[PDB]
Amino acid sequence: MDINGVLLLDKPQGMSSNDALQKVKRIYNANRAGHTGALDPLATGMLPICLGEATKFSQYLLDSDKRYRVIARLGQRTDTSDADGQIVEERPVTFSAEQLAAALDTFRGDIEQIPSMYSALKYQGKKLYEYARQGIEVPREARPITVYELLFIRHEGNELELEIHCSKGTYIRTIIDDLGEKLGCGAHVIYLRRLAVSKYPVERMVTLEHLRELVEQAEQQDIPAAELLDPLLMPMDSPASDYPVVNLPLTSSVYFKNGNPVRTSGAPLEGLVRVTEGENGKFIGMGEIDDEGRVAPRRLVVEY
RNA sequence: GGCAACGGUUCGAUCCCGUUGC
Repeated sequence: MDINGVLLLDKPQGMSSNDALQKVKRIYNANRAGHTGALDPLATGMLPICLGEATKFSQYLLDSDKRYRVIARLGQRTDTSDADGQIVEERPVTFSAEQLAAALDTFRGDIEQIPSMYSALKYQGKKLYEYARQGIEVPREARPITVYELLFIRHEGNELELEIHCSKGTYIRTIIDDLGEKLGCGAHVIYLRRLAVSKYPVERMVTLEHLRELVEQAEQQDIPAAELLDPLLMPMDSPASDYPVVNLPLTSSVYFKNGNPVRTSGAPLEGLVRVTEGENGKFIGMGEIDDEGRVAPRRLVVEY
């Protein structure tokens, strides 16, 4: 009876996303757990953790939009593009308000970006950061990303604060590093927090410290930690909330769960769909409309 | 399940996800 669901963790500053994920996995005594998009050690914010069967649908969040609040230090460029790196260039901040306004605008909409060597992108079976730490640079192609919104928050002294809503795989550190160059003074990230992933309620986000306080409380009150921990989870199908839901009577789901495509009344002409059973509307997995217009099973939840 | 190659994700995921091979 493993736990299935999504925990919206507020990642602690300085901790790697994997380390945060593993601590949560242990707190929930889960058999399987994965996160839906890493945050740098320096960053904090929403790190969705899929537990149990929920990991099967992590791709929908890995590919979703995200929103960040960032503060850049102007006048200094670092090798990592953030405060955890080494300063490689230092120049005077001399741009004008008009120049800043123009530079920021070049990052709005559909743009292209060459990611930092300090990233988890793969190159011949190894992460780019592995080469970076060895003092080895490798060729990287520019990747298309979309900045849905970029809000200028403030420019005070050598600090520039922005809020960015972007598509999956967008490197804020690179937008900032690139911006620093366009501004003629260089820049690096000194503050970064992911405010949200997709449409998840920011109010459901919980800190690692709060999880530990609940574990402590459960012991204090002599009750299963699950009684206090499980209510914090979003449904295991929440990662696929964007897709239409199709319900099948139990007489049809039995074949569906055996790998057979099935016909149903309410079903879209195409695309992926969440599939539920009987009246209780139990989620049994993801399906997909095939040629015959049938709902074919794609990724199902284990039965038992 | 598992193993491997390759790719993903905002950087110290062997660990989560995807493609392919066994």
